Amino acid sequence: SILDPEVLKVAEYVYQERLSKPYTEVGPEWEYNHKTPYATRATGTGHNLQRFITIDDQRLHRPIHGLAHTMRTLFYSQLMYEAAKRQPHPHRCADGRTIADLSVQDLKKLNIAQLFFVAGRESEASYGDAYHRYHLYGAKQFEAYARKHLTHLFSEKEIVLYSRCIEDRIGDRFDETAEGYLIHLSHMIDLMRCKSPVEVFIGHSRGVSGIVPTLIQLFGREDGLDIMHYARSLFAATGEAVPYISSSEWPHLGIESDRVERALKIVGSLEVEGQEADAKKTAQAGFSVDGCYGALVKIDTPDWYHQVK
Amino acid sequence: GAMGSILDPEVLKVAEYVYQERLSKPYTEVGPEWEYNHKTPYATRATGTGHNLQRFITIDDQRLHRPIHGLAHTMRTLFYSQLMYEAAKRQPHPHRCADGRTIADLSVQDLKKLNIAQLFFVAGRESEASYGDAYHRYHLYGAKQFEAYARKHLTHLFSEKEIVLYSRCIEDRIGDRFDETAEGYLIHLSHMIDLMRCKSPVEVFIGHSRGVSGIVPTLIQLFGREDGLDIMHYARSLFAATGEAVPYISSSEWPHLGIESDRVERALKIVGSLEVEGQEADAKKTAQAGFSVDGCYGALVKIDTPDWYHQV
Amino acid sequence: GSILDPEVLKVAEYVYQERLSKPYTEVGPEWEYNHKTPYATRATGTGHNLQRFITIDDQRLHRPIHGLAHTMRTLFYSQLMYEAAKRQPHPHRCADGRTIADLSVQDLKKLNIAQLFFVAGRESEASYGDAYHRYHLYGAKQFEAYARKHLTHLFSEKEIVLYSRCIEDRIGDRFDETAEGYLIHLSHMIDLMRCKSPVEVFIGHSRGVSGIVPTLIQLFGREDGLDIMHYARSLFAATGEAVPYISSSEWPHLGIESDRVERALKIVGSLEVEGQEADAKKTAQAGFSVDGCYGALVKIDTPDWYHQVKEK
Repeated sequence: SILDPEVLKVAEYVYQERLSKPYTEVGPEWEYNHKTPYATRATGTGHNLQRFITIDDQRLHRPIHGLAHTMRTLFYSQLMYEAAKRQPHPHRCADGRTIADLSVQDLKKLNIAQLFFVAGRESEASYGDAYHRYHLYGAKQFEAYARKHLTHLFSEKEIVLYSRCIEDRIGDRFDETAEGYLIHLSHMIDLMRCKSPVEVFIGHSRGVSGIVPTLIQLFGREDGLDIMHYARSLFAATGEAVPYISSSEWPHLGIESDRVERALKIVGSLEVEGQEADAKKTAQAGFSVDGCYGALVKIDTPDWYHQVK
Repeated sequence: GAMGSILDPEVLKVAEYVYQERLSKPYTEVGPEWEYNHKTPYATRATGTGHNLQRFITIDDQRLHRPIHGLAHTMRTLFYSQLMYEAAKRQPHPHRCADGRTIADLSVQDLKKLNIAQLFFVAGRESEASYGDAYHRYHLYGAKQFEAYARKHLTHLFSEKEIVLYSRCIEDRIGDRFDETAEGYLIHLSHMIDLMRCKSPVEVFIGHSRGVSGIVPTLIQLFGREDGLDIMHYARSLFAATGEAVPYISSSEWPHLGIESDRVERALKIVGSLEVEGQEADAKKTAQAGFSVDGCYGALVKIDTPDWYHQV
Repeated sequence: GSILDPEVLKVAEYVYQERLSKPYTEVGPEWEYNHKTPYATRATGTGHNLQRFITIDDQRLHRPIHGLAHTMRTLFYSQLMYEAAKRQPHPHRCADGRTIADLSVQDLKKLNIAQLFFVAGRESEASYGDAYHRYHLYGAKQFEAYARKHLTHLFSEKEIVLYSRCIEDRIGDRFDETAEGYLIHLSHMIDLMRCKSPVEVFIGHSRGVSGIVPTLIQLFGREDGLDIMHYARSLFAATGEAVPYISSSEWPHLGIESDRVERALKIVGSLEVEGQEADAKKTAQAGFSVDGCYGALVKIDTPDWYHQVKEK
C-alpha cells in the first residue's frame, strides 16, 4: 500500500528516460507479413499495435506498458509478499528459496528492479526474439542505473541477480529464483487487463493453469481471489477497462470440457461485472509518478494485509 | 507483518514424527492407580497430584489428548525462540551463560538444531503431573526420545557431541541451571513465555515470591520494556491463533491481590500500567491447531510479528 | 475388466511407500493388553499385536489385513457400486440429501483417492474405540496434508474437508451421513466378508442390524446384490486371500433364532458356494507393489451389466 520514497525517486527517473518515451521500432520498417517473413526488420507481428493513445490532446505513449502498468506490478509484489508468508508450504524455487525467504529490504530492491522490467521495450512486439531483446535492454538499463546510484543498497551480486531477473534469460525457469518468481508473478497478475478468459481462467494449453488458477494454487481461493479482485480494482483506479468475468461462458469458449471443469473446480463459480475505461484516470496514472502513486495508495488492500515497513 | 514459513522442511518432518509418535497419543500414567493424597502418600503409584488433570478435551466430537502439552503448545515455543533470537540482537550485553555465550552468539544452524530439540521438550510427558519426580522423569523421557530419533535420522546435522548437549537441555536435570548454555537458556525462555496461557497474574507480572522476577518482568529485564512487551503481546496473539483462552490484564487489580505493597509497586514500574481485554477460547481453532502439523503451522505463520522482527 | 485413473494409481503409489508398506508402530510389549491388569501398558484394549506381518518367501509383508491389497480392493468395489446405484429407481438417500448416483465420474476418482487413505493411518490392528478413532483421524489428516499440497488442482478446499471427514469416521456421524462417506463405508464393509463369520455376512449381530449382503440386497436388489458379492470373493482370490465357503443349509444350526435365519433365507435366498484357500505368492504380488496389485485386479471380469464410464 506504501512505497519507499527512494523507490519513487528511481520511478521518476525511469518514467522520464524510458516509460514516457515513444516506441521507436514502429512504422513501415517494422510491419510484418508472414509469407515474406524476412522482407522487413520485424520477424513477427505487433510492432505497430497501440503505440499511443491521445487523451485531451496529450499523447500518451506505450499505454499498455507505461507508468501505470509498471507501478501496479510493484503493488502486486508487496501484497504477494504477505500472501506467501501466510502459507504453510510456499512454493520453493530452483534456488532453494521461497518468497517467504525474502526480507523487507529484499522487497525494496525487488521493487526497484520491477521499474525496469519492461522499460527496455521499443514496441508492443510480442514474438520471442523481440521479447528477449527488449528485456536485455531493460536489464542493461537496470545494471547501469544501479551500479551508479544504488551501490549503497545493492551489492554487486544483487545487481547481477536482479539484472538476470529482468533479462528473463534463455533457459531460466519461471521460478529460477525467489526474486524472479515474485517478479514474473507480479507481471502475470497485470495480464488480466488484456488477456482472454481462456488465458485468465483456463490456461492457454492443457498443461498451463491460467493466471487466476495460479493465484489460487499458490495462496488458496480466499487469499488468491482477494488478490485478483485487488488487481482488478487497481485497473479501475488507473482508468483501465476492468473486464467482466462469467464462469458460465467458459464451457462455450472452444475448450475441451476436460480443462473447463478443472478450471471451474479450482476457481469456483465467478460472475462479476465489468467496468469501462476512464480517459481522465488513465491520463493521471500515465503522465506523472505523483499521479499514478496517489491513485494507487488510496485503494484499500485486503483485510489480512498488514504491510511491514 | 506475518512471520511466514520460518521452519525448513527438515524441522517440519521432525515435528510430524514427534506428533505421530508422542504428542498425539493418550497420556498413559492416568487411571485410579495415579490418584494421590498427601495424607496417604503411597496408596497408589503416584507421588504427587496432577496425573488426571486435563487428560484430553472433546471438541466437536473429536478427542484432543493432552491439550495443555500438545502440538500447539510445542509449535508456539518454536516461534517464540525465533522472535527472541532477533530480540537478543537488538541488545547491548545480552545474558552470558555458563558456556560463555549469549543468545546473540547463536548461528542460524544453532537455532535450527535448538528448534528441533524444542519439539521434544515436553514430548516425554505421560500426564499433566508436574511435581518434582514426575517432572524430571518426563523430561528425561523426552531427552531419550530425542536421542533415539537424532541418532537414527539426524546424524548429518547433529554431531554426536551435539546430540548429548541438546539431550541435556531437554532433560533439565536437577542441579542444571536455567543458563548453562545459550541454546538451553533460549529453550527455557520460550517455555516460560507459554506459561502466560495458564498462570495467575501474580506469576505473570509480580513474581511467585520475593526472589523470582515473574514472567513478563523477566522478559522486560532481558529485552527492555518495549521489546519485552512486544514479545508478550505476540505470545498472547499466538494463543488466540491456536484457539486458546487469552486472559485479560488489569494492572489496576494488582494491589487487590493480597500481596504486599512492597512487591506490587515494583512490578508496576518495571511493567508499567497495563489494561488488555481477554478473549474466550475457540474450539475450531483449537482443534485445527491440535490434530496436524500443517493445521498448527499454517495457523501460526499468518500472525503478525512486531516490525522489528523483520528489520535486521 | 475395471480400470483406475492413472492419477489415482499415482497417489496409490505414494500411499504404499509412505504408509501402507510401513510396519505398525503401536506394537510389542508396551501395547500388549491383559484384561485382568487394565492399567499395565499403553494399550487400553486388545489387538495391538495381532497380525503385525506375515512372511512370504522370507519377505516380511507388514499389515497384511489392512495393506495395499485390502485398500485397492475397496476402490474396485466403489467403482462397481457406482454403476449399480445408477441402475436403481430410488437409490438410498443419505443425510446430505444425495444418493450414490448423484456423484459424477470425476467425484468417483476423488473418492477413490480418499479410499486409499481410509485405513492408512492404522498404527496396529487394534479396533477398540479409542484406537479406531485415533487411526482414522491419522489417516484423515494424512489425506488432508497430501491433498492440500499436491492435489489443490483436483480437489477443492471444501472437497478436501469433506473427504477428510469421511476418512475420519467421527463419533456421531452415521454410516450414511454423506453420499461420499456412504460409498466409502460400503466398500470397506464388502471386504469384511474375507474374514468374518456367516452371521455378520448373512444375518447380522442384533435384532436391528442387517447382514453385509442383506444390506447389498436391500440397496441393489437380489441379482445386482449377489453379483457384487461374487465379484468381491473373486477379488479376494486374485489377491491370494482365503475365500470362505458359503452354506445356507447350516444357517439354522447357528444358535440364532429361527426369526433371523428366516429373514436371511427370504432376503438372500438359498445360496451355497464352496470355498477356496489362500495363495502365498498371489498374496505377495498383490501385497508388495501397486503394479503387481493393480495388474492382478484389472484381469478379473466384471458382471455383465457393469459398463464403466471412464475415458478421461
